[PDB]
Amino acid sequence: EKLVESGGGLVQPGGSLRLSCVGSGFTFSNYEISWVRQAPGKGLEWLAGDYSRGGTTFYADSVKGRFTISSDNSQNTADLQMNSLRTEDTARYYCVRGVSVFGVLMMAMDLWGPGVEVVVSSASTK
Amino acid sequence: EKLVESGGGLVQPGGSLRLSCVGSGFTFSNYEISWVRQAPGKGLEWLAGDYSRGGTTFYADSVKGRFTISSDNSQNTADLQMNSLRTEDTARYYCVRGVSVFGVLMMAMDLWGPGVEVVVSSAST
Amino acid sequence: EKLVESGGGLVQPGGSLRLSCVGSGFTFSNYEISWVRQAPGKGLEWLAGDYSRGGTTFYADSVKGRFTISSDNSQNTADLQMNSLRTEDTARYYCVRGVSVFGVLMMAMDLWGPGVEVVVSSASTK
Amino acid sequence: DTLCIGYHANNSTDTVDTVLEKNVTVTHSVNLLEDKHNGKLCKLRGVAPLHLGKCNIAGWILGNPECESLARSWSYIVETSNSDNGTCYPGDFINYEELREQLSSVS
Amino acid sequence: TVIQEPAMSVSPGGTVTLTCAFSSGSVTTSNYPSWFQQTPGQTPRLLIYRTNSRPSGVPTRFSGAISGNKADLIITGAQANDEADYFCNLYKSSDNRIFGGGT
Amino acid sequence: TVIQEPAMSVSPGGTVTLTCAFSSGSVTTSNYPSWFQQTPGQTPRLLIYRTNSRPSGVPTRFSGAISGNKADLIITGAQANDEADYFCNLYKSSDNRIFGGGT
Amino acid sequence: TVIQEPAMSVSPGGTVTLTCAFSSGSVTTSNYPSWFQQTPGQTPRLLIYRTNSRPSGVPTRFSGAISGNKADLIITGAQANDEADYFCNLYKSSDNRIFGGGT
Amino acid sequence: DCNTTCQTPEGAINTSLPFQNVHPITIGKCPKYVKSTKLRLATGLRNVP
Amino acid sequence: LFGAIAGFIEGGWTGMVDGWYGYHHQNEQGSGYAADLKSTQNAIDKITNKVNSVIEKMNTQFTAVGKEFNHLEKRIENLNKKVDDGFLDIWTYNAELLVLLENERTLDYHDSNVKNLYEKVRNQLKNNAKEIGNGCFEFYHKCDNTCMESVKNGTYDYPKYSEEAKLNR
Amino acid sequence: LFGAIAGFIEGGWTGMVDGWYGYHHQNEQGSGYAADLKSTQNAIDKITNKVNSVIEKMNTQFTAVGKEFNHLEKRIENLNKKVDDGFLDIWTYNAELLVLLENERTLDYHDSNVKNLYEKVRNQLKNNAKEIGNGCFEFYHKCDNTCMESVKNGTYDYPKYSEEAKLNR
Amino acid sequence: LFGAIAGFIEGGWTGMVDGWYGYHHQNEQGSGYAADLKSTQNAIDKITNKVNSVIEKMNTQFTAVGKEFNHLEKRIENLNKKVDDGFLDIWTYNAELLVLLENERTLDYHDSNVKNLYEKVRNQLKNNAKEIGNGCFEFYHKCDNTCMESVKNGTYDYPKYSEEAKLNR
Repeated sequence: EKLVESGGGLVQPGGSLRLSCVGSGFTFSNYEISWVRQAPGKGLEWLAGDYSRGGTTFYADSVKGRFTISSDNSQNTADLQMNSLRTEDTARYYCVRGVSVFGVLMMAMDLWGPGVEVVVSSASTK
Repeated sequence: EKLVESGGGLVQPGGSLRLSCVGSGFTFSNYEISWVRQAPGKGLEWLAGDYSRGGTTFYADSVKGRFTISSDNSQNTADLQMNSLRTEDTARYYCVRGVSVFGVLMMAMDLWGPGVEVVVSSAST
Repeated sequence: EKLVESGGGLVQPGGSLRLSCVGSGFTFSNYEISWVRQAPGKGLEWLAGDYSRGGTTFYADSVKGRFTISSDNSQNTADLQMNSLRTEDTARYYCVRGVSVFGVLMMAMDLWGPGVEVVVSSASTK
Repeated sequence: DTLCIGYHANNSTDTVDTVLEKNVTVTHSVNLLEDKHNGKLCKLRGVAPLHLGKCNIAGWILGNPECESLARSWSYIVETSNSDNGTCYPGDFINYEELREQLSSVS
Repeated sequence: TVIQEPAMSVSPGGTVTLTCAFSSGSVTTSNYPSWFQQTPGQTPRLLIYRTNSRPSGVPTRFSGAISGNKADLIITGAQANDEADYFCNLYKSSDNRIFGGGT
Repeated sequence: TVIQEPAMSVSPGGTVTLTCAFSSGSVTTSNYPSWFQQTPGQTPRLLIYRTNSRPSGVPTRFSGAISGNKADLIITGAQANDEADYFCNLYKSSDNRIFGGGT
Repeated sequence: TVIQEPAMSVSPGGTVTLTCAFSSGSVTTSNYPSWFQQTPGQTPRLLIYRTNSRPSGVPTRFSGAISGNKADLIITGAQANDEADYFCNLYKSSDNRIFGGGT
Repeated sequence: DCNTTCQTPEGAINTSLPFQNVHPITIGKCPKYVKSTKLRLATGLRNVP
Repeated sequence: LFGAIAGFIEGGWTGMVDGWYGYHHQNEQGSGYAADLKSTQNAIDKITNKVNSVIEKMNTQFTAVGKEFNHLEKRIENLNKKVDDGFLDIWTYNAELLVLLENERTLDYHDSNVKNLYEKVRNQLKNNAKEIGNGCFEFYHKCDNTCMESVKNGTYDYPKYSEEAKLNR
Repeated sequence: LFGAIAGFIEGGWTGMVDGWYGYHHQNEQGSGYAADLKSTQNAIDKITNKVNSVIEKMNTQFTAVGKEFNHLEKRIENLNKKVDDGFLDIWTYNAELLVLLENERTLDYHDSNVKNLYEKVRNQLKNNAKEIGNGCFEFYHKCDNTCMESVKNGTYDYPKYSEEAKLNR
Repeated sequence: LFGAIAGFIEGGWTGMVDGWYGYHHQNEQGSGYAADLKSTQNAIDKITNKVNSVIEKMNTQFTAVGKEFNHLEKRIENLNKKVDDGFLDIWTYNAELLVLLENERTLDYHDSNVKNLYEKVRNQLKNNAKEIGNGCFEFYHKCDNTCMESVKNGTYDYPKYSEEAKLNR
């Protein structure tokens, strides 16, 4: 049972970046997939959540209107698309799964992924 | 699917008469059988109604105490008996069929019969 | 068919005594077993009752704390144990059966036993 | 100051059938029916099947010379739709189906 | 306690009513009057339960009712084998089931 | 009683509305308006029942509605087969089902 | 926002309580407090959810409660593996799930 | 190379579900064959957004 | 059918994901959705038991459905076909009807839970609040967060705000 | 069982034939019966679906029940008899039990509908009318046929007659 | 599920052995329990009918399960065995599910009876008594044994104590 993230890198401010999380060992149908970011030095910040079977999508007030989360249960993937990225969006991103029995969330973020680093610095690569 | 009426003719005022209506192509059980008359020149007038499976019978105020309607689902027939016929009862009588689902009348008189002419004139034949 | 009582005799005041009632022809499971005493000359007096399948035991105010009634449905037996017997407890005792349908008593004592005589006289046996 | 009592709803499209009305949208529903198979003839109780490719049981148990390509135990036998190699010499195999029933699984 | 008539008698073939009352309260159907018969020297026999119900062996002539805040046992056509002591049992509580004095 | 327009006329290809009213009350869905058509010398046929329901043989051009405390039958694109007497039946009670005068 | 103690220390074999609070409200079981553990440079681990429930791999010594309008995580008999950042997640709304500062 | 509890000519069925509609001819501990196409058990409440 | 879901409460809440039934409160400090932990947990347990009872009560044995008969045994083959089809018919009818009935039972269970929650709140508040109709109560007094979590727990304190409610009525 | 049919409403109306559930109004301009269109139509549709589910969920295949065996195949004949009698018992028990429970469901459904209609009218009227008895409301104002039809439609206006009702109460 | 047993009446009475559903009265003249005769008798009859329907609807014919086949008839033996275990699974699943559902029906029946009794007493007393919580009414007037027996019989007289209740309210 693991969640593996991909799609990190360097993006200029105002750009767009897409992160993908693929899960093995279980089915995405009976879980809610959320994205949690950790800035250097600061703490965790919950960003978005998707219950694909219930067709429900929830966003934090900080990333509302910019980020968009989608899920595909057949391919067992979850994608987060980030637009109008700001300098304060640089962080390590985690694809976490939360338990949902009978369509009801129990706030149990049991499994986390290693995470992917996203740097939104405007400096050029050296 | 048809309703055929019989039993019309000429009777003297104060007399009695009986019309019968036989239905072919359906069952009388799941329908309500009513009798509607049309006077010469005037309009239609509902007289009586019978729901045999529910054992319910309804009469208009104009024919209450004079007309009696009976039904037989086994033979698929419905009869109307007239007593103390007045001169204003000369008309063409129709045996109409109304839709009833689950014992509830839907007020849908969809099938009509040709009708039988009844004359209660006192004149000689 | 029948209820047979046993265990009567003569005891001294302040003594103890056990009466047993064995029922034949029916099952004790779906009945209540009560004990009714008739003093010489006086009338009947209900003493105790047991519904074993419901596990309910009822005692009269006169014999509360002195009489204890137990039942065994497997062996179809009903026992009444008397402690601190007084001189006014000399009587003929009956093991009576009361009808109960679906756990509800219907106040119908339909079958009575022959009865057993109990004497609590302090006089010695001659 | 207001306190409302209510219930949960979601954007789900799974419908269930009810004795009084069909196609009822519910928040969640489980499946009691299985429609999928892996598409392989896998082992039963940890024991592999006896696969007779171009032979049937008659040819395999009699020793057809085109059966030498083909276990000490098995849980069931698998024959192909093209397994036409059996009794090469014409004749009748007495109680053939009884033999096939006995040979279905051997310890 | 329960009050009952201490003695009453009727001529053969006649009718009689036996009354059972409370000392201070009222007799209701919820009190479940029951009527037992005891020939002297014999075990009691249940005649009426729940004020109107007789077992499968009691003769029809025995009947019961509630009248005038009391429980009544009616014998119609008294025979010679109806000479016995009659008891009334009234249910007041789970621990309180009171038998009558007798008749 | 039920009031209906005694006579109305329409031009071919046009639309017409026939009204049916109570003498002193208001017409509602609970009155179950029904509309019948009768070519003279023939048995009446059911065009509309329950104010909006058409039998399986009635042309689509016949429709019904309730407007202004009245029951309305709408004919769109009247052909030459629509020259007939039109009747409205209103349900007031089990023993009272009133037919219109006719149009 | 969520207020947490910025740094606390314990002696090995002892007990410690970590406190999570709201800036302006009260912490209730309806807020479903959760406690996560993160060794630096590693993915966070779910220790406790719903204030009293532990996943199938968390040691028994970890416990949770709600005391004095605050959420408490109790570590009894800490080893050297307990040197990590402890985070509290409080559920305020569907779109509002607040993580703590850390300890 | 597998481990399965129910085998059909087309393939193996691996589930705890009591009914299946893949094949009547089955070998092993198998779900009962029904001619149904959709047997869904309602678990949550009626969705009325 | 107890007339709650689609009855006097004509809508569901999509922002409430922590439970199945519960409350929406609006006071001076704020507004929010909260689930009824007890009712939701009990319902979840009951439905879990229901699903497990439907699934696990089916016992099966090692079976080898399918036999081979030669041309001279067309009667035994027909008998085997009869055995198979009868079983298929029985199981189809039983499965469909069981699902149809059980779905009804589940939906009315949820309706009953909503109605019971509404009844509990109503009997707690008595006349300290008033029923506006859509499942809500308007308080005649001022119920702060503490008072609200008291209502959502069964520990309402009617003789604490009785006087204020009487004054404001 | 809810308590309406035979409960607090002790009798039915033979004169109401246009529906299953309904109202009887009496005012200064007339009295009469009128069925509730929405509830009656919904109930008719649901009962139709119930009957169709009971009838059409039973599939059938071409079968030739009945086999021929000589005197030397008595065992196979007894096996055929066993199959036939087992199927007969299964189907008999299933049919009787299904009908017995389904009738309970139907009667309880109608009782629930009556109770819910009464509750709707009660919650609409509030204290503008009193509950006198067997499902009857006595108005404190003067409802004309427009007001009564509003009560039967779902669009009753409590603020409009509230003042008159308060005066008469 | 209605909400009586385990709901607003959170305890049973061991002292009420005369029936299933009843009353406990306390006045200046006495206190005690008393079963409701009508509801208890109806419930007893209905449960008796339910048990008899579950039991007596099973029809059985004289059967001789158990057949003998030699080693050359293994296929017919396996067919007989298949018939046997198929019947076994059908009957096991049907019996288990039937009992599981019938227990639900019975418990819901008892809960509905308790709720209906409470509703009947409530609608009889009206505002002559107040609901003091756990399934109990405090009278605003003086109920003697006759008044209580009238409440339990169904013939309570609201106009008779209305004036006293108004004075004490």
